[PDB]
Amino acid sequence: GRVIRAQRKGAGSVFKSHTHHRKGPARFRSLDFGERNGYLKGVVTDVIHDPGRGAPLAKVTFRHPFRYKHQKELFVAAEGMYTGQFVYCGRRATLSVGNVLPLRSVPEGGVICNVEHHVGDRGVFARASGDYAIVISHNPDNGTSRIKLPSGAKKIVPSSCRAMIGQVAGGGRTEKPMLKAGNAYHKYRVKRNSWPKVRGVAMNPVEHPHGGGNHQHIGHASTVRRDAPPGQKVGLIAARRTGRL
Amino acid sequence: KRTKKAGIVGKYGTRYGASLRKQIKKMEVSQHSKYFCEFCGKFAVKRKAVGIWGCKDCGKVKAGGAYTMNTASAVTVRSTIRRLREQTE
Amino acid sequence: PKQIHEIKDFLLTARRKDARSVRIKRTKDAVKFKVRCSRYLYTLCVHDTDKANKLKQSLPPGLNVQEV
Amino acid sequence: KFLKPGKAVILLQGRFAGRKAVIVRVFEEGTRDRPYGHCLVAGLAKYPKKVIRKDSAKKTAKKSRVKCFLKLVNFTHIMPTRYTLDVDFKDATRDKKVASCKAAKARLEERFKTGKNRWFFTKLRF
Amino acid sequence: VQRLTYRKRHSYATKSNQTRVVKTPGGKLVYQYTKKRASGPKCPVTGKKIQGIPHLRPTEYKRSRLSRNRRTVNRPYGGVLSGPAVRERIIRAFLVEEQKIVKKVL
RNA sequence: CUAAGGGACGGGGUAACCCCGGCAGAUAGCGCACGCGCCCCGAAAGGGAAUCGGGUUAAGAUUUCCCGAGCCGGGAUGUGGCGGUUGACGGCGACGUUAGGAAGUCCGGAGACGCCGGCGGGGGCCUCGGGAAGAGUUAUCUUUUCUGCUUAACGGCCUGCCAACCCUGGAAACGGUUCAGCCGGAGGUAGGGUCCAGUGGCCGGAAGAGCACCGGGUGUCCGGUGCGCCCCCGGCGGCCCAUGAAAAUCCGGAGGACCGCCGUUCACGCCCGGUCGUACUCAUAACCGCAUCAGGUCUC
RNA sequence: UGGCUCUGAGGACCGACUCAGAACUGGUACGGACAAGGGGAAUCCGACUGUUUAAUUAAAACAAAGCAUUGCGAUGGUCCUCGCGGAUGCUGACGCA
RNA sequence: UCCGACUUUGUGAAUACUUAUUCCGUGGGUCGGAAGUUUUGGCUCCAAGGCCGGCCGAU
Ligand SMILES: [K+]
Ligand SMILES: [K+]
Ligand SMILES: [K+]
Ligand SMILES: [K+]
Ligand SMILES: [K+]
Ligand SMILES: [K+]
Ligand SMILES: [K+]
Ligand SMILES: [K+]
Ligand SMILES: [K+]
Ligand SMILES: [K+]
Ligand SMILES: [K+]
Ligand SMILES: [Mg+2]
Ligand SMILES: [Mg+2]
Ligand SMILES: [Mg+2]
Ligand SMILES: [Mg+2]
Ligand SMILES: [Mg+2]
Ligand SMILES: [Mg+2]
Ligand SMILES: [Mg+2]
Ligand SMILES: [Mg+2]
Ligand SMILES: [Mg+2]
Ligand SMILES: [Mg+2]
Ligand SMILES: [Mg+2]
Ligand SMILES: [Mg+2]
Ligand SMILES: [Mg+2]
Ligand SMILES: [Mg+2]
Ligand SMILES: [Mg+2]
Ligand SMILES: [Mg+2]
Ligand SMILES: [Mg+2]
Ligand SMILES: [Mg+2]
Ligand SMILES: [Mg+2]
Ligand SMILES: [Mg+2]
Ligand SMILES: [Mg+2]
Repeated sequence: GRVIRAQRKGAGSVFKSHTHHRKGPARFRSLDFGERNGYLKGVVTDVIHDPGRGAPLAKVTFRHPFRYKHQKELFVAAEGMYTGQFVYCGRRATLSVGNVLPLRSVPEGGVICNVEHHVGDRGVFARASGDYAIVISHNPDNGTSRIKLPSGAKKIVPSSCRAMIGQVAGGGRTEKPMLKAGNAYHKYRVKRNSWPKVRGVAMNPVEHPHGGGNHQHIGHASTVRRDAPPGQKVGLIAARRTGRL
Repeated sequence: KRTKKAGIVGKYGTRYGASLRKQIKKMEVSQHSKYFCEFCGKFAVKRKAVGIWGCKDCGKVKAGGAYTMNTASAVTVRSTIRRLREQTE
Repeated sequence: PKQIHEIKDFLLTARRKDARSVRIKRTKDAVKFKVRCSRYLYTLCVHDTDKANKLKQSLPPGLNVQEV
Repeated sequence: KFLKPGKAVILLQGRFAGRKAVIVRVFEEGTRDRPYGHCLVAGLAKYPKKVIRKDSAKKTAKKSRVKCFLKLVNFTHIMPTRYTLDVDFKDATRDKKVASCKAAKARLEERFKTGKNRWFFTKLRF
Repeated sequence: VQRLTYRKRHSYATKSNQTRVVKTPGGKLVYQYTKKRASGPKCPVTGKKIQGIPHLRPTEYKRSRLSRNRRTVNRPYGGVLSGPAVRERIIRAFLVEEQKIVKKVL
């Protein structure tokens, strides 16, 4: 046969992400002494749109801790943030929406977003629009914290990891029906070369395991081993169950 | 007048199915509505992009919902964060 | 090109060292005095017949004078 | 009642925006030329510079100099402060105006050397 | 009706190739190439136009090419901030500074 | 100059050819000893120092030659002016005036941006009339039909659209207002002003040119109109789970270390401006399709 | 539905088109050339717009919105690479596969 | 590709350690031990001052 479409994406030739009009990585400011021990005030100057990202980003300006310079940051905006608003980052920052705090400073039940996995990660969890993590419990002995991720999984994180207070802005985006192939075309035009998908049963056997036949049918179970080689691993991969419950 | 039930959704003609048009109607209305600006006190907040809500006159720009200025959970989150902040003291 | 309004300022410009020539152009209305300097050509419009003559006689003797 | 001669103000608009001035005369009702309330002020066009011990004697004499401007200002272009500077001023032509400016410069330079009114001579940062 | 041609070897109607029609003393029509429309100075805190300065291409503001009065405004933050922005900063600078003293006393 | 992207020092891999650029490696240097310190290539449609009119050849110049008139960049140097309350005046103010300190450091703007729909403005063209010049028709009619009646960059003064801004004042019996909107105690209507742009007006250029007539001479003038056409601009509205380049370059600003016969972004004055392309075709015959091929080939 | 002779209405500070009405009149001809839908009643398939076998198949085929399922919390899933390393990823479950 | 053995691979207690190895962050900018700034969409640098180039201010 020939190389299937699932395999060709790893070469990254025509399958690289479309990033020409993106505003830069969204993440916390690098962890430093002022954040580790006190608070630092920045001001929100813009709430802007990032192509390919559902959530709006917030442009924030700080004063550099030891250089006579401005420090401009850009992270995911929590819902309710606005221009001309003072945000505070650090150990002594108040529990308010838009502030960046260590998890040790957030009590049980707090709603947080852009949560670090390692201390100084600048935010790894709950970054998509409308998503958030929940603080479940605190362990002072190990100095770890238990959070609940948007997928439902529990996760143990160091209590020094930073998160922003609130949920990500732009929620409710996927409740609206797209209604048109053209609306889907514009969505993926600024993301990746992935949108119009051809069914494997609509192919020839040279191109896909599902291809061929005098009727469009898979002809073997669509559930496939976790250890199948690339080119063979198509369909439902390592499925514990199928069907609609 | 001009329509008995379609409203804003009449731009779609006969296409996409009646249930889908009725589904999109509430978000089409809400995303094109004018919202109250708490900062200046006027109904001048308009959606600039998904999640972005800017007041026309005072110029404030606010991060909000995709198709409505304030989502329901946003109010609930603010109350939970406020109660946690007070009880923290 | 630039215009000169008062007669005296034309007199000093025609006395400039970099001034090369003066052209006198006669129209049905007035008489134009144009002095070619290094960067600009300066034009002065004299609406009076005798003031044109007095200007003609009072020009610097070192400057070339041409009739157009 | 707080816009009286001797009271310190800040100019908000114009060529001297952000400069500190002292009121000299108040036309609360306004003249016929100026219907609005307005006052004559004497302000600092150039603040005396930072004077430190390490400096030499000639240099610190140069840093203590001030320039003064006289201006009629609408009340709405003035930010009234709580401070007070009294130097007994009690005040048309381009020659009378500049001469009166030089007199106020001598009085204000002398007040600055006294050490008082440190806020008045220390600029504003915006 | 005296149709026209381009006068240089640019053959595409780009924004940098915009022309105008003029009548010459020779009694004919020729193309003259114009300059692209440019924004003037803008205020960063209000977004409004900066008064007193013309709207030119950036290199037409060069000192050898433009007079100084045209380039500047006589006020602090002259061509950078508008009058309303400067008034707000002066008032904010003074009022917050007074609050710092009151915080110290109390 | 940078775009998508390409190459590439060290390092890593590799038998070698060669394959890897973020993996950080004393980064190879910049200002005034002292201070600072986060490679190149890639667009004759993107960004961008500065030119116009008239003439000229067998063949050029749709801006290269000639005539005239400007401009830009760079470099030296005066003469005059301007400032010293050392670093100018005026205006309530918006802001104005050709000048009118300054180092490391720091901050902003322009460059610089989508699609669609009305409306308004400017330029050119078309179109109606009058006057004068020449030509056509003319058995009859036709104060008629046709042609032309021009004004460049650049400089000065005026004007000042649609928005934006300023001062006074204080609004319900609400008012103002668009084709549509919309706007007002966070200050409307009103009154009076500031700025903005023009491909607007007048003057200079410049009638001496060009054109049309008569044999050197005459003329190159006065109006009207518009859901008209093309280009550009302005200002609103709509749309997006789509929000529609970057850098060079230029301008402005914050601060005020440092400095007096020395400063001067002013006017006028002086010198200089490299290399390569430039003819012609651009198509039912100059390109590709074995051709002088009914095909194909991007534009004004 | 032509031609002709009129009439009325709609304005600005003298003008432009439009729209209505009437009389008369021609070998009933008049959107006089040009330009310019044939219509109706049903069955099958595909929702629709889009796409495709350059040079015999334009379709009922492909795509599509909607619906559903699977894997995955980064020490990860999926994929590329001889190797070193790399794409998704300027990404983080309203996401990627 | 999963899985086991050996190698990388060391040390000490009746499972702990850290320096090998691996990963993450930073313009390697306040680590270990002890002693003693919430403000309104504004500015913030190159130290004033004190005491003898030097020390404190800046444990
Ligand atoms: K193969
Ligand atoms: K595709
Ligand atoms: K499909
Ligand atoms: K099959
Ligand atoms: K100006
Ligand atoms: K180019
Ligand atoms: K562009
Ligand atoms: K030009
Ligand atoms: K040529
Ligand atoms: K041919
Ligand atoms: K990966
Ligand atoms: Mg097939
Ligand atoms: Mg197969
Ligand atoms: Mg370069
Ligand atoms: Mg690149
Ligand atoms: Mg190598
Ligand atoms: Mg290049
Ligand atoms: Mg170009
Ligand atoms: Mg030729
Ligand atoms: Mg539309
Ligand atoms: Mg008015
Ligand atoms: Mg002229
Ligand atoms: Mg002539
Ligand atoms: Mg055209
Ligand atoms: Mg300054
Ligand atoms: Mg049937
Ligand atoms: Mg179909
Ligand atoms: Mg179709
Ligand atoms: Mg095709
Ligand atoms: Mg075929
Ligand atoms: Mg066919
Ligand atoms: Mg269905």
